[PDB]
Amino acid sequence: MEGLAGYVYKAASEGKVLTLAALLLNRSESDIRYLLGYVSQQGGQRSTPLIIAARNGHAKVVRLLLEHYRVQTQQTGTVRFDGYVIDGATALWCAAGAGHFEVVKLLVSHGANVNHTTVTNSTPLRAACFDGRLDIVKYLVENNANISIANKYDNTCLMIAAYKGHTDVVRYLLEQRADPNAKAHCGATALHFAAEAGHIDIVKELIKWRAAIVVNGHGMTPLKVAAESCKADVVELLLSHADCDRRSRIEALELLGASFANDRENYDIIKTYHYLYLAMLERFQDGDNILEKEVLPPIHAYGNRTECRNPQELESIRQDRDALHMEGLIVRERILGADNIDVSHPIIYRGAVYADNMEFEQCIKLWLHALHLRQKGNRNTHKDLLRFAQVFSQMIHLNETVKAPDIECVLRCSVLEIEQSMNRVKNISDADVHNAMDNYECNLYTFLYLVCISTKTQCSEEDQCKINKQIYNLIHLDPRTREGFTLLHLAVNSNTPVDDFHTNDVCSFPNALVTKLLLDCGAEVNAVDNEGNSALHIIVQYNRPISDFLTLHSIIISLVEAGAHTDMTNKQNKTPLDKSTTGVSEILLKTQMKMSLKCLAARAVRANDINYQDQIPRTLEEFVGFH
Amino acid sequence: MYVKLISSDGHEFIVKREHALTSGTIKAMLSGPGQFAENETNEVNFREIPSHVLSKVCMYFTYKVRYTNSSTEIPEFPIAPEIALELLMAANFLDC
Amino acid sequence: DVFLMIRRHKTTIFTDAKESSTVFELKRIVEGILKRPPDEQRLYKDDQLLDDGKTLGECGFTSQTARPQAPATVGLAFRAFEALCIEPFSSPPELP
Amino acid sequence: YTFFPPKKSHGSCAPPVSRAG
Amino acid sequence: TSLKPRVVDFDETWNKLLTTIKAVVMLEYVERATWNDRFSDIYALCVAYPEPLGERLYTETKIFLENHVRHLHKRVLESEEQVLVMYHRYWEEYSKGADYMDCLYRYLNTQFIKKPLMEIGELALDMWRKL
Repeated sequence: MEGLAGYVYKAASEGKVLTLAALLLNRSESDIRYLLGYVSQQGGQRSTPLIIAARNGHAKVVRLLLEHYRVQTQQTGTVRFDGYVIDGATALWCAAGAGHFEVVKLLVSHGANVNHTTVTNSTPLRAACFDGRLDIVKYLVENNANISIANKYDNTCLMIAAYKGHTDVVRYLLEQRADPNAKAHCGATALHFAAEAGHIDIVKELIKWRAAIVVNGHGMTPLKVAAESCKADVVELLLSHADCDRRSRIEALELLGASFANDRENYDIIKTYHYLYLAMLERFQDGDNILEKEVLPPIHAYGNRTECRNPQELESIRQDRDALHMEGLIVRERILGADNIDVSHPIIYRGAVYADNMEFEQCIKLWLHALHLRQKGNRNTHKDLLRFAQVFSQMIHLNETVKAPDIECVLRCSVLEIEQSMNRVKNISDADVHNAMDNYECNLYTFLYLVCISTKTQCSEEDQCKINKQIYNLIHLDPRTREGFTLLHLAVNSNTPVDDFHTNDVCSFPNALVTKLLLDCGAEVNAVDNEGNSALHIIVQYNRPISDFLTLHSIIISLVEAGAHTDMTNKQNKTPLDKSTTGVSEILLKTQMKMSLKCLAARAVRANDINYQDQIPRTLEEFVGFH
Repeated sequence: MYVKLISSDGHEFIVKREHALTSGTIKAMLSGPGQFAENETNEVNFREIPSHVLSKVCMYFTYKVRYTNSSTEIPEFPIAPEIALELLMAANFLDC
Repeated sequence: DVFLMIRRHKTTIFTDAKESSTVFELKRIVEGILKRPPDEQRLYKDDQLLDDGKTLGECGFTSQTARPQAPATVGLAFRAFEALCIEPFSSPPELP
Repeated sequence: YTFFPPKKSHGSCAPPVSRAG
Repeated sequence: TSLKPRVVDFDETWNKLLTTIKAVVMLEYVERATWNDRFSDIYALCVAYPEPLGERLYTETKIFLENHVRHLHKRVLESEEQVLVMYHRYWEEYSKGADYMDCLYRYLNTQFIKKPLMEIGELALDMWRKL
């Protein structure tokens, strides 16, 4: 019967309404309830035929299902919108978000739930606001749609409409007597969303409706966000609000210059110099009652500059690009603070620009400052540590020395972030457990890249001791990936993913240096994964025994010398010699096998399947366990 | 040069001293007080292990002395099913 | 490289010998390790007296015959030559 | 690829911007 | 019996072990049969069901070594004039006793201490250092 359901779903999705009616013709009531109620999966999309018919705009199919077959409008399922799939969307929601006005009218006129709540609390009105269809918004609100219904994160239709470029939708919402002071979960009161994308007309409309200015959660005014996003025109409009005072004007102009100093889309150093000059002149306008800048002490990351407390020194750095970049970064740090989310991005961008200009030391200083600031705020830095590994790899591939204190600092930060990643993974059950586990594995890979790069750099005894202390700290928490891989195993395994960028040149796995360092730092060499393979079991499965034979020989010597059993068995009860799959590895391991009577006895007991429980020492019960 | 091993069931075993120094516990037993430095017997009284396991461990001692690292076509060691699960305890006690 | 397991009552001696070598020095080494006069030794190969002049490798057991895993069970007898009364090792307990 | 950080959108993804927010 | 893990009384075994190791440390002539039977008893103690007594044996022998070193410390303290010669003699006796204890306690050294804690010979030397 499910084949008929698939036929019905395909006919409804493909627009063949006549074939759909022919298939649904002369059927019983239970048959048509099952056919129209079946939720088939065309991949990851769980949807009834009515939902997909409303999604793709088949208004004839919707009309046939509603007027004649009396199908319900409250069917729910998962839909593929913007590439990703989220549950909780009705057919009315799909018709609203896909711009199908005729299907919206057909569903509403037949009694669809206009105020249906998604699992993310997304109303079809919010869907039409996101799509920007003003006519659909008018029809929905005129059919008793509640504007005040926000999402899970308290993002109303007004907030997203302000964020989006559809000024007609937000202007209609505010003309319909909406809430001007709509607080969000993050504290953005519907003015930051408009003054983040540079929509001057939407900000004008809200100021006409007197949306009022209030500090958000991050300690920023909407003017502050407008200055951060380099959008100068909304900064001007917010300065012309007639209730701003002077100090806000100086700090807003300075922040605008700082944002223009380092950004991807907006990068014009002449704008930075002119805006900072205007800020300094406005600051030193009264002559008396001079508003001297309070300056944070100089930070080694941005060189050693101490801002520009005078217009003369600001003039002196007019022609120097990097001095102006450092000045913009410093004033941005002073204004937005060290705890702001957006303060880190220009630092990383300036570091990347320095890296492209083959200036690595200042790049490392800037990125270390950015990593410290982001770790103080306790956010995801796996991409950042990957960037550190990539730039270290490019330095090594270019035969440029890497500073040992920087390696120690980034390694300690990676260890700490792996610890909080473990805490997050333990805390998060199933909300974003896939993303959390992917971050965990990525962090482990980045740490191994950093260790491999540290092996290729000569370091002082103190710095080498600190690096080894950090590696020791990471081992004594025993990180594990999805398939039980201990941190030793990933350095052992050839299947460890390597980033496609310059990290292929330097960090190639397996790497004997990494294994020697990890065993010297106290790695548990007898640790086994979920599948039961030890480090030795993985290393004998290496498929390139001769191209890097020195690497294989050194790692097998290190593994045997650490104390790994050359006789233990995985979950499938296979000797590493039996899993050698290579004559070279078999010869090497037989050369390094140190046979003992205990090993032979335990192997014979396991092969004979004698009941060993409660007849042997408990410590030897483990020995029977792996032998 | 020759060391003497006595099983719990009265049975004696005599093997080369070099052969019996491959087990750590027997090396400790020979050392310490009561070494009996007559250089001919150095008898040790295993009060627990039976005769057959002592015979098997003497065979193992000779087997490991002969094939410590040579003859890569290493012969397999014939552990009987009945003597297993008791030779494992003996090997653990001798730390072979 | 032939391997022997000389047995006499409760006493068992493990000894390595060469392929072509008479039992004269074999009797002398078992004299040296047994602290008894050498005139009493008379070894038996499966309830059969062996020729003293014949080398032990040519006496019936070879290197392939007497593996170090389980060597030959050549008995030992002393002068009253007494009849061999070698005590077999206790059988292992039967597995359940 | 290079070194260019794709975090300018991440600084703006902290606001609830999505099909639902 | 055999090497099967059997429930053994800790008090009597620890008493006989205490007597023989206070004989060994003081270099009293101990019998070879008693020596090998004491390897047997040591193996029984570290294995016996339902719970291994390795922690109990290690703690008890640490207590024994501590009070023996305390006794030697009092003995050399009361000998004010000949403190050097008495200390040398007791040092030779205790060094030999510590080596022989490392030999006797090999099962703890290879099965429980290394499987943190610290070895019996190292424990004897550390107790000698501290007291």
